[PDB]
Amino acid sequence: QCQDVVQDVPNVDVQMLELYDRMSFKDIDGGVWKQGWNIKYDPLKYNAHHKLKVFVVPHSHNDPGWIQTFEEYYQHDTKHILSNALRHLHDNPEMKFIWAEISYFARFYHDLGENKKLQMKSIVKNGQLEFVTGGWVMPDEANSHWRNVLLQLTEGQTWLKQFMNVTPTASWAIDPFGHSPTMPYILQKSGFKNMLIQRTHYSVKKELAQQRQLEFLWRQIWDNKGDTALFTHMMPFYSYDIPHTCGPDPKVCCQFDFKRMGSFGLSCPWKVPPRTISDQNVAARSDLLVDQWKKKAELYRTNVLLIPLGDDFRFKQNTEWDVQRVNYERLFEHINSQAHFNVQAQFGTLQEYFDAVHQAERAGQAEFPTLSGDFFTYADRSDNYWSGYYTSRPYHKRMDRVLMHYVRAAEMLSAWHSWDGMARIEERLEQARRELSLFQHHDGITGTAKTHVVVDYEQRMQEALKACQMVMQQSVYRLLTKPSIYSPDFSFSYFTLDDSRWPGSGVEDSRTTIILGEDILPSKHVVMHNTLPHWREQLVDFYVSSPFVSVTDLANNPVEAQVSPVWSWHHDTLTKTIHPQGSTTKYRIIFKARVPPMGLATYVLTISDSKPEHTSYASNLLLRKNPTSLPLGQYPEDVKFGDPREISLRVGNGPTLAFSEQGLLKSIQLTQDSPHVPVHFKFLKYGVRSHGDRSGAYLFLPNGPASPVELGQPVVLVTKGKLESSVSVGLPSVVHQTIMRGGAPEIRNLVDIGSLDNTEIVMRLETHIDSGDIFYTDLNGLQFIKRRRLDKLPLQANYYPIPSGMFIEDANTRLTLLTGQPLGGSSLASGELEIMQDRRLASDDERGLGQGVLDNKPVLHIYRLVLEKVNNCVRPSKLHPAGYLTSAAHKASQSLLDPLDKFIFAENEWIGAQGQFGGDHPSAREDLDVSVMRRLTKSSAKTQRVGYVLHRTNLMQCGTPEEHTQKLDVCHLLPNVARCERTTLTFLQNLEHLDGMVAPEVCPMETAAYVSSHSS
Ligand SMILES: CC(C)(C)c1ccc(C(=O)C[C@H]2CC[C@@H](O)[C@@H]3[C@H](O)[C@H](O)CN23)cc1
Ligand SMILES: *[C@@H]1O[C@H](CO)[C@@H](O)[C@H](O)[C@H]1NC(C)=O
Ligand SMILES: [Zn+2]
Repeated sequence: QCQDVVQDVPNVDVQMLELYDRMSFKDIDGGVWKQGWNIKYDPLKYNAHHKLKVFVVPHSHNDPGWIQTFEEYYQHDTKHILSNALRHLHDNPEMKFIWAEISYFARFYHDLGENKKLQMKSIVKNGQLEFVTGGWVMPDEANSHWRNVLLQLTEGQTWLKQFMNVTPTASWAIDPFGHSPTMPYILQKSGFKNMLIQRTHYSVKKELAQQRQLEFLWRQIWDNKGDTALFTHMMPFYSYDIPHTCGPDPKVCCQFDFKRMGSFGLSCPWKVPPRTISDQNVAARSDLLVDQWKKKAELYRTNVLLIPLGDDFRFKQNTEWDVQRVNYERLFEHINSQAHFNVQAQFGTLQEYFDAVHQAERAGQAEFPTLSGDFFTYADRSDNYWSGYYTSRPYHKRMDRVLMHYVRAAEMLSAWHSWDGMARIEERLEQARRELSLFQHHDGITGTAKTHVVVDYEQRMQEALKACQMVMQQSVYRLLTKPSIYSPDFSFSYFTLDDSRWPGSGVEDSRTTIILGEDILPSKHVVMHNTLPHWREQLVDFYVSSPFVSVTDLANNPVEAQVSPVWSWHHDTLTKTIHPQGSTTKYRIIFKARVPPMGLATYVLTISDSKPEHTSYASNLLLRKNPTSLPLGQYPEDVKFGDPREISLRVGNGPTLAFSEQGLLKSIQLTQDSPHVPVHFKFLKYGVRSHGDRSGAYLFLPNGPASPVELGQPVVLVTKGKLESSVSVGLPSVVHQTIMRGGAPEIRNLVDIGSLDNTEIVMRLETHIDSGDIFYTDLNGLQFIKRRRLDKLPLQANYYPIPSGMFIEDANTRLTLLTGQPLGGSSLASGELEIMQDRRLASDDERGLGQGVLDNKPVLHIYRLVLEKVNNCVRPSKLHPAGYLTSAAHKASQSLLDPLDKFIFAENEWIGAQGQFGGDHPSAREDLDVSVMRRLTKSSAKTQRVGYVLHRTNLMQCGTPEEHTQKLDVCHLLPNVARCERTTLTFLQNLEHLDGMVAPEVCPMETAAYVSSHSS
């Protein structure tokens, strides 16, 4: 049945880790093709019976924000490009154009008058204007979570199906900074047949070009059979611009960019301008151009050649459409009429190219190689590796993951019911999906936009978060109120969300205190939501106005709780120390919530005059020389003081952690009898070069290995409780916290790089683990890929995206660091892991941004740190390119990305309150997730439809007996099911009508989508 993703090493023609191991990466001057060689061809290769078919594909690369905001670019550029495309294509039936970014197209189309909408539909229907990919954006592939890549793809394609009646099956990704196999994974499961990529390391382009392996069947690294394969075309040259798309010599190709003759303010840096094509020069101009084409064709296996014709925000003015079209028409008429060239050239679309390639393949003229792996870390030239943007603007990288989860929770919570249009549910969800989707752009989440554009993305995401909160809290109120009592005001806040980790303590004072008192309000209901499809327990905390608070479930059963102080860290500009202050009127109450699969659970917080039976109080110990008092109001335990010293902590039966006198982890002891394993946290700094190329938003160009941050004698705070303990230390630029709840610790860093120009702050772990040169990092939160550190490459080349986790291991021991935000990282020596926290760069790095990164703001980064024995685990063989998490590490990642949601009832009394929702939902096996639950129909539809995306990961077998769990059939989650269909991941095409209306569970590493239809 299911493929084995662990024990069968796929046999592929090109495996990128193996290729990397072999390649020398020499950066030699190749001639006019600076990073290649002087291409030679046999003029006799093409003849009357075997012609070269050339497709010139006009395009315009439109960024949804970069140097201008989305709306600024729309007003200044994109609306004119689309208006003039409509006119020019209408009037010139053989002209063609491709379009990628549906965020822009949807904005444009909705503003068109009906006559023009109809004209637009006609040029799409007739194949002149073709959508490529059809996502809301052209996303980053490094930092983006797969769930959000799918979200934005679905947003654009759903719009295209509704308004344009088309669904692209070819993808175009010319600008993201390196490429991920997560893209073909999602695309192939969304109906695609072909994809195109561009930004891959120049040494990779050279190597693959030499072997004619630039077109390949790209399969996943674990896929033995090849069912995940997607045909992929990699472009061969340095850029997608016209100089780098006609052939290997940009001095020649630039002369065929007819916008560069002067009047448009553009020119050719190779110092030979374009000249207007005429009868007196067409033969000569054609001989130069066809020669470039035939050289390019040498790099590929068929007689069908792709020639993109475009650049950033091109095809804006009428005069530009004319100058490109008329000159190319003259070239085509000459070339096609002169038999000696043996060429047939025309304007075409991307799909037309791929269709012709596969026709050639089926005619037996070519066979294509198979490939697995990724295309990180990209370098466009010399030692300029683009690993900086794995970290740039980390506040917004963290915000991405928070909004990811809020969109999921809002769509899921509201899916259970049909809503009246007056509730504005669909409206708020569309807004939230679109703002999160926009941020997936390769200048959004990447942190590579101008300051004011970053602010625009942030404002949009803030509005999206508020939209999600509104939908979530309306849904909770409906799900947990007696039906005959429920009386909604769709504008009212029945609950407010409480989020302990966003924006975070020390970032924003955003959380509401639950105010209780004998003379105001004795008690408060709170509700937790669990978006995961299994029963889950998690500690939750709330701020309360008294320490004398106890917790009950709605059956009035006492729940054990812990109260701790509210501690805030302050950079004391008088004493020049960083030290914690405690509140004398707010306290934290902490208790274990237990919540059904995809469900809700209600608890009550009640005040009393004195210490409640079932609530304990943490001790607090402040370690510093020169302490001063720390009063805590009614908090019943006095703060203790001491000189800095090593300390050890253990919560529950979990690990025992030892810390240095500077408050940093030094060892983990898994069990009572077991060893104290060395695991040391350290903070270091990278700088910037004083000569040569400077680091900026894209590039990481360190001035050598990192240097330790000088710590001084930092203040350390130890809080010890029955349920939760922690060690926090105020370091320069980082308040570092290790939190213990009885399992793997949680690490939080409040990172404020302040005014430290030209500094990158890294967090490193040093261990004994004999990892050598191997480490593992994830791709888009979907899969873990084996990395090999290569000393033949510079330090920055060995940095990779850490979108959600990384690990090192030897025969016996593994250390895994899971993240709540994408950041850059590496393992630069055996036994180490490191991950960048923030970077502040004074200089521009010459990729068009025109500024450094000087807009840093405090960010709360979150992690889980999992030390495990793996000697008993069934792991892939030494040649397998993948790795897999254990159950504990996977659950730890879920605790970061999809925590319980917390709701505080706003009013004094909740009439008709219920204790639970979802107690009857199946508790699915731990490796299965309902990644998406989305109602697809509005309330007017007689047949309601609900869509589910189901993802099964693969966890290592390590000898923990499996306990029986329940089968999850998503098609029966809502009553009155009438049909169940397997669909593409975007929900746009029905693939299978399912027997018995039962949606089968998926195989390890597979993702499927199902839609259930309901008659009532
Ligand atoms: C002229 C010079 C300053 C030397 C320059 C060099 C390279 C680039 C890009 O690669 C820009 C690429 C690559 C980086 C990316 O941020 C941008 C935008 O998305 C836009 O679509 C083009 N993208 C730009 C300028
Ligand atoms: C939409 O596309 C399909 C496939 O070509 C076609 O059968 C259908 O009639 C089109 N719908 C409209 C309204 O043109
Ligand atoms: Zn771009």
